[PDB]
Amino acid sequence: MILQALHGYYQRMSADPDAGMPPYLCGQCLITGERQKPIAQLHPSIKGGRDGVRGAQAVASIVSFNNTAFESYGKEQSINAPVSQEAAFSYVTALNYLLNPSNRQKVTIADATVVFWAERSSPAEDIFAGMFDPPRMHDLLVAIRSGKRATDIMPDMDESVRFHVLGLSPNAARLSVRFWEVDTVGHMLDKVGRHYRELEIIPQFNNEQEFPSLSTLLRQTAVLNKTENISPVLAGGLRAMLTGGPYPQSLLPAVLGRIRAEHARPEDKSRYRLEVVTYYRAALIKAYLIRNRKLEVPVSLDPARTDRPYLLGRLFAVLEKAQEDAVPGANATIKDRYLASASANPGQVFHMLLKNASNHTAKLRKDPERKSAIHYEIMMQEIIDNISDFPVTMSSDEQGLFMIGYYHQRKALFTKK
Amino acid sequence: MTAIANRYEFVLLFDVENGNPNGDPDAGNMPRIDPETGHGLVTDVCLKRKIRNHVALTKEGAERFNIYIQEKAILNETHERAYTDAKRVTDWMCTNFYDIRTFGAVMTTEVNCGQVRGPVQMAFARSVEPVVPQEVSITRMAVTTKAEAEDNRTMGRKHIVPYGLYVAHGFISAPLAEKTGFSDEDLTLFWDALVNMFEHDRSAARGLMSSRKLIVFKHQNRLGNAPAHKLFDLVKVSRAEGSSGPARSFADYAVTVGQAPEGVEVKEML
Amino acid sequence: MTAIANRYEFVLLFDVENGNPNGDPDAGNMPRIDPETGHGLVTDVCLKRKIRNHVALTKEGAERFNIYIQEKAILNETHERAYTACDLKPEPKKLPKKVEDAKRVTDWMCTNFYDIRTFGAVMTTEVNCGQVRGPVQMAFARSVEPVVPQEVSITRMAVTTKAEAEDNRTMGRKHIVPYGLYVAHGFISAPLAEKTGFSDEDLTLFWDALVNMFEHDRSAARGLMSSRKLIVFKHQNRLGNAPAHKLFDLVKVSRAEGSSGPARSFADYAVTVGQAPEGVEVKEML
Amino acid sequence: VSLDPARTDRPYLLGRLFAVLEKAQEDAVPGANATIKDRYLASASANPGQVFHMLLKNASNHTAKLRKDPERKAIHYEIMMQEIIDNISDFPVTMSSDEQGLFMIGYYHQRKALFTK
Amino acid sequence: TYGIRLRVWGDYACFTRPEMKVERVSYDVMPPSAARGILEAIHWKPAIRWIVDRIHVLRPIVFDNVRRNEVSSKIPKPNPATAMRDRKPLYFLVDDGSNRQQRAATLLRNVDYVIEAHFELTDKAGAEDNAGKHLDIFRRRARAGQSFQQPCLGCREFPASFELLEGDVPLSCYAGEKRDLGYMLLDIDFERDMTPLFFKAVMEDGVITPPSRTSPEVRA
Repeated sequence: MILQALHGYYQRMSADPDAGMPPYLCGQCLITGERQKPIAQLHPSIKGGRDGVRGAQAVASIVSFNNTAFESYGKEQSINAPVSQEAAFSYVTALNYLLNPSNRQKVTIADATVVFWAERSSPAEDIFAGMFDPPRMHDLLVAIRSGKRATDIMPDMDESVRFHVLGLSPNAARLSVRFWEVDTVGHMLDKVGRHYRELEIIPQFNNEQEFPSLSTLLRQTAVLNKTENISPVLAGGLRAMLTGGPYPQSLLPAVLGRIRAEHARPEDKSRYRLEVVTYYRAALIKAYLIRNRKLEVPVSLDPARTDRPYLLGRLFAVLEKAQEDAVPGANATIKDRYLASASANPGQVFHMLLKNASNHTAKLRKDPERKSAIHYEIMMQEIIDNISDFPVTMSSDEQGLFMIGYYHQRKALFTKK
Repeated sequence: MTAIANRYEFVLLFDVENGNPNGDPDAGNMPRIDPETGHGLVTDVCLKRKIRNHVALTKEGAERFNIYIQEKAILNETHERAYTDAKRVTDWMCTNFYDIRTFGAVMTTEVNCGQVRGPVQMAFARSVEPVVPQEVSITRMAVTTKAEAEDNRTMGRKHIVPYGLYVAHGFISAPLAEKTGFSDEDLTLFWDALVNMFEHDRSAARGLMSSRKLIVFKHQNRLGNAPAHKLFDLVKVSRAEGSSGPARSFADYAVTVGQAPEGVEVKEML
Repeated sequence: MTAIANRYEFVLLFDVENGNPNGDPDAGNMPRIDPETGHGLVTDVCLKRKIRNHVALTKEGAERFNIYIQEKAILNETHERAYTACDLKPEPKKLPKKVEDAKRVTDWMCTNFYDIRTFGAVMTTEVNCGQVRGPVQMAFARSVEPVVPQEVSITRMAVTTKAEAEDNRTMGRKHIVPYGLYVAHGFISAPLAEKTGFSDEDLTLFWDALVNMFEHDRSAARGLMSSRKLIVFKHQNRLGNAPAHKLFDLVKVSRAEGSSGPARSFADYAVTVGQAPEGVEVKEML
Repeated sequence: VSLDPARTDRPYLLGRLFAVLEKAQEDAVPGANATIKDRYLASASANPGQVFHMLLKNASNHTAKLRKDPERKAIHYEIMMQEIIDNISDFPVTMSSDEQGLFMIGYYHQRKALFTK
Repeated sequence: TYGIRLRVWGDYACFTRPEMKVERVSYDVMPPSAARGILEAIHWKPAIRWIVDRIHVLRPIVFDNVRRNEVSSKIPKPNPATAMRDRKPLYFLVDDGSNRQQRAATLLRNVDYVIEAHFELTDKAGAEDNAGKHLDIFRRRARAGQSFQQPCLGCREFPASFELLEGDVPLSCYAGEKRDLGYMLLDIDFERDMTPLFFKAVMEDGVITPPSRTSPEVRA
């Protein structure tokens, strides 16, 4: 549909006296299907930049045939896409109207700018801006995550109204449709609820929101936690949000690689040494494991799990806690160096980690804290009791479970003692 | 000159070791990963580019083997041509440009609309099992601008696939060959290119790539004798018996070919 | 200077004892490893840097043997030299429209920068000088057996700034591989040498650099590194007579039968070189 | 119980032996500033062949001390050591990384068993 | 009785929408033009004309994104005689500045269709030409897995595995659903200077019933 839906949106908004604008060879128009209409040689341009598609040229466009390779059947310019001039103007005007940030129906996700609307006037149009990028909204989101109908928070919403989402990406003055969804407001609110239910994890710090933003989640996979370096394909695939389908298979390796390449950065002047397995990365891993792998993952530490990857993650967390207690103010921790290899090749490195932890607890048993020294040994003894061997290798899913276990055990030890 | 007389299908197994077989221009040049399965992906056009380069290097402007679609590997030493109204020019292009004769081309001509199809066809090549690319951080001594000079070092990154075995399928249509003169010597050159495709494509980013195995299904009849997808099934690629954990060499895989139908001959160029 | 006429492959074996052959910027400064298997890694750029350093040391900036990527060079300034030498004026981000002038600037870059002539270069900066692939290529070196990088903690009896830390001494730590044997593959392309002018003199200097690469790379972090075996496969004609992987398989590295426990010396390994195909000869004596 | 007394993997058995010696020492000298694990874990795993004999002399002294008073278990630990060593034909000169991981697993398994009521 | 049932499936497919041709966006389902192309790839002769009756969609509609380095322009038509009056090369440099064009593609994944079609004799048919003979020839080729060329799902890089269907069509994932896909392409009216013609596609129960592209009321 897409272009026809923008045409319908122009028809809808153009009827109203406000919040819109009324301005106005032969062939068959592919937008309306009308026969014998004046086809357009060149469509009106679409705004780029701040009031348009971020990253695109000021006069970007959707339909363009500026090179011969793009022309078929001897047709010239936009004759390759026969659309009546009025329909072309209407759809371009609708897209420009939505692209205007003054209208509250626009959001930017990494590379692409997303514009959404409904087939009829509905409060969902101004509501969904918060769903894709959370800042009464919190009550709606918590209700949706639990699966309740949105009408329970506001009966005014007719959930049967169909909702459109369009994702555009920039190029050298020509745009690409990265994704496109159409569904009833009720259905796609259910899928967003499913998504947030999957992402649910105990927060690491009280300043972290309970409904992480999509941009914040994606930024945590980028190379240096910046909007650029976000993989456009990964952002586009993570469509999985509001379609309910499996997350892209590259998501888990991306998060694992980001954990592998990260380390504590006091240079940010954050007095707490920044975590490598942050709240958002753990949330992403949990969501991937629940959806794609159909595993059971708790929101908080589960000491009755007894899964070997989960147990190994917990053991790593307790070893790191012992290191932190034994060496206060240490610049680096095993978190920065051995986290990747321990998860990917436990049988090769855990002996060294355990010997280092023995050294750490030996220091504690002499210094004050003479028995958190015994407590950490008890934790290690209890966790290892459920393990028969250190596996030589673990799959990506097992590494994700390792990360989740490490995150859960680490949080349980912040203020246990 | 006479075109080939049999339909062909071939399966090419190639691997990459600590390199980027094909970067993704939509993922910051990371190696392509299939979203649906997690398997590495290599587009057909990459392999076609490699074949074009190999043939250009090997024949270097011989009579019948000029390559039209060049990529700045050209050499202006010497050219010769056969010296043969749209049909005339089309046949002339086919008769002395190997890539046009093999893969086809599209000219800016009206009567036929430009369509020259060509017999050879290749599909996307995908890894046998999921790949986990590793990111490598590297530094450089020198800065490029005076502005950033004003402590003087820059840090970049490099994406590599630790190891991956890729399967590429292809089809050769004899009836199309009859319309462009793709002959048996061209077919032998094509097999040579496939088996030696990666030998001249060395670079800093690609690591070590090589062709491990090439199965060719030769059909008795001009058009086929069995469905192609059932022939591709005969090539079973599974992991060796004594190997566990992620694969790091071709020796970790076992590849076997089943018995083809009565109307098809199986040839193993590698 | 005539370019080389034959295709070459080669295999280099080098050691490290209580040293860090190549640190990892991400894992603190630990030696690079393959986290799935524990095998050590050394980037190609690391070895290329050592070859560059050896060339700079042995030629001392002699003519036709300058290094483009130097410690404190500013690349755009070097690009200006090519334009000045060829008498063109650089367009703001583009090569000269006259393709002959672009070729002239690129050749001037190649003709007197040894590392551009050998490993290629990307020079499409503001002062654009073009691109070069370079006949010589190297792959990541990979240890024959997994390496166990142990972490060493050290102290300094002095403080840098005004601080009341010393109560315990100032802390620091090294990372070392107790021992590891690394295998590096490489290729030399005659067709590309014909484009860059990589000559037989350059090839002999390159073999010399590989043989003596580590003898002048000593430092407090490197430990003891040495080149152990360099096997060179020379093809009979401009294009190869055999696949590269087939040749690399002739060099087999295994542990000597009398050795046990972790490897701690080159004597713990036995290296065997097989018979080359009919079109290739092995210059293993290097 | 998670300990496997029928496994008989030499690193596992050596880990169990280390755990029982540690228990014997901690029983014979309560309140000691450091367990034998802290003192000899590095040398024990690095060079098992040359240090386990020393550990066994020390454990013999500890068991002899235990045997003198009704707090005597000493028979229990002596039987455990005699049983575990029964399955060892020779001490390793060195242990691989995974072998040392199995050593630690066995030590932690045996230690918990001796903590049982 | 009459007509054909041909099942086609593949991992990838791209039936590019004409209005998003540069940055390719695929149709949700194969248009009848693609079905014609696939059928003709198995058997076609000038004496006979293919007509597509229905398309059955058997798998969920799943999209994906692939980006590739492509070329800007078609190669020019040469002058043979002028070409060797001098010893010179002829080429198109892909990576020479604007010659390189990067194009993204929003393309389908894991597709599966059943094509229902039948023949129709053209004015070029001889007296010996009859629809039944070509029908049986096509059936033989499809059963044996033979074809003039390997069919592709839109673009040649996406091969189409095919198989003649000799019974009832399998169940569709959209069996109980009515879905409107909007106006899409029927075919190109090659007789009328290649004028494209469009129809509004409804997908009740996963089966699309386009009008006959030879009908006078769909043609200009």
